[PDB]
Amino acid sequence: NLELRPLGSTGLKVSCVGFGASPLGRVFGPVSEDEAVASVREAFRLGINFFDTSPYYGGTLSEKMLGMALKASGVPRDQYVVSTKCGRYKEGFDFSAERVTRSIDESLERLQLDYVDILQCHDIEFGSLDQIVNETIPALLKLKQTGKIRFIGITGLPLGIFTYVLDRVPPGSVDVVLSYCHFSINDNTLEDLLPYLKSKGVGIISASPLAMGLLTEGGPPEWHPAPPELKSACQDAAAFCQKKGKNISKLAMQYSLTNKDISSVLVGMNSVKQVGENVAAAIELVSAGMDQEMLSEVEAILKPGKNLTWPSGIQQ
Ligand SMILES: NC(=O)c1ccc[n+]([C@@H]2O[C@H](COP(=O)([O-])OP(=O)(O)OC[C@H]3O[C@@H](n4cnc5c(N)ncnc54)[C@H](O)[C@@H]3O)[C@@H](O)[C@H]2O)c1
Repeated sequence: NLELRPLGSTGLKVSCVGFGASPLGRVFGPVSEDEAVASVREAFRLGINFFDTSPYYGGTLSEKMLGMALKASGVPRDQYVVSTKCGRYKEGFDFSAERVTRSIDESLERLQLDYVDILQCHDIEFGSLDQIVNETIPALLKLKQTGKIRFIGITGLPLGIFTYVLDRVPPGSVDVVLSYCHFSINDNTLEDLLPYLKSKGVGIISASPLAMGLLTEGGPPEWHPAPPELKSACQDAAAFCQKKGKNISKLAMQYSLTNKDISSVLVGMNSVKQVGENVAAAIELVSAGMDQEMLSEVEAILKPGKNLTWPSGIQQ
């Protein structure tokens, strides 16, 4: 019953909830292996057909667990969409043509796949954007000829990296854009970029619907780089939801799915419960709507931290 959305000009249809395999790359051994197979089986059972990973996640382990889980699924390969990344690894950054040419082979080995649907540059704000335009993207175009990848993407936090690159590449070079932390209750600045991206036929994928933990009752992690004004606004709104006996994670996830110009919202999932929670929240949004009274009250509490971002990347 999960809704599928068109992905730009790719001709692909992805589920509005995407499976982010970032948390699959933890620990090691039978435990995390049977949890990876279990969650992906649940994802397929509930209608999820979009899986995103990166060799950075788990130090290439998340790619391994995802590939084993997708292999154990028994689902035809052309009936789900796989996305992996390149350029960012546990040893650092390398967006060179040589690195990204070797990476797709290393990733496909770990994923046990013959191809990935999308290969995306991972956090280009840590590299020279001119290298991305003139070297990395022309390299991935050649990989697209080999059939090992079918669509090209770029990812990162600051929205400006999308306009900079897409202004300077030949039309059609980039097929997909992956942004994060910019379409949630506290930050919806990705809306400004949608008309720009649709004008070029680029698919739009959002991520971090909970602002990487800011919109959870447990709270943000200790390493979270949000300004203290945003973290205070988010924790007060989570307590407000807690006092009223509701879950701010559900409201934040439902909000991120209200704009169908975003083809899919990737959310990290490592448990069957997490998959069913987000899929049911998406289904509940379509069948029962959204709690407008709760959203209006949470949005007012988050006004002090509205659209507040943080520094990301290097300097150019
Ligand atoms: N964060 C980055 O640096 C980055 C950059 C580029 C791409 N991405 C892609 O985007 C995907 C999503 O990123 P995120 O995981 O950081 O999003 P997020 O932090 O907003 O929320 C998801 C996280 O909270 C927990 N959670 C999941 N479902 C929940 C529920 N129903 N109730 C309560 N808690 C729940 C999980 O630990 C998960 O990691 C990643 O998996 C990755 O594939 C991430």
